[PDB]
Amino acid sequence: PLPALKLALEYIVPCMNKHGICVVDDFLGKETGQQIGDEVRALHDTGKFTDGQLVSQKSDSSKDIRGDKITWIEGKEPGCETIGLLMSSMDDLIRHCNGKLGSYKINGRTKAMVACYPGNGTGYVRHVDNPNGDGRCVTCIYYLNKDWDAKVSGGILRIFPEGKAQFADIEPKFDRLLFFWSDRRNPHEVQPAYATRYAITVWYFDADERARAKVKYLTG
Amino acid sequence: ELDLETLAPYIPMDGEDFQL
Ligand SMILES: O=C(O)CCC(=O)C(=O)O
Ligand SMILES: [Fe+3]
Repeated sequence: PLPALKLALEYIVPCMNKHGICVVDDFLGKETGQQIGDEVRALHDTGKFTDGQLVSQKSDSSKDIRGDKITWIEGKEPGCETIGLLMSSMDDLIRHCNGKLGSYKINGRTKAMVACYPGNGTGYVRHVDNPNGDGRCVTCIYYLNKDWDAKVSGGILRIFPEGKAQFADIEPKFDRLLFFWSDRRNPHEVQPAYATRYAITVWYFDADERARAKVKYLTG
Repeated sequence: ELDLETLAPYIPMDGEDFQL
């Protein structure tokens, strides 16, 4: 990947503060991207994926909301070394953004969500990643679909940034890295996918909001 | 209005979280 300092300070930071969405294409290069693809396909082939879940579960099936199957990756697992390198490269960019992404203080993140929409028209209805203050402030997604033709296979991530005259269509392009504010400024949907679609997400936490959310959880 | 947490992608609230 490119030098983290310049990419963070001269592109990611201004793009995020002005637009709340930032696309970095050709993030890791073809070789590393293909190694990540092989690791993800191996997770898929060995039965690691389970139905994607929601923050709050009511009467409805999760599959009426999101049709993907996922697994959580810490980064040090055998067979996930290149996913780990991806996560460390994401983290390096974020660390070089310290104190420049809005008013957030980013001290931590989730594990990586490796997610697959297995074609068949699966998608994710319009939603907000963090609508009620669970600590998530930045969503970071890496796409790894070599040969994706969105005009036939669908799977576009459509974001509706608040206050803007146009929505943002993000094709799940090979080696594309995406950042966006996780809060209600960026409702978004994964449009139906007609081929197997892979992406890896980490969510970065704002320290004070995440502390408040942990307190709420630990007190009931 | 709808409780948007019913559409939001789950994350663990327990355990640590990874520290940067
Ligand atoms: O894969 C994507 O483009 C977005 C997935 C998403 O919105 C989610 O899992 O919350
Ligand atoms: Fe989302």
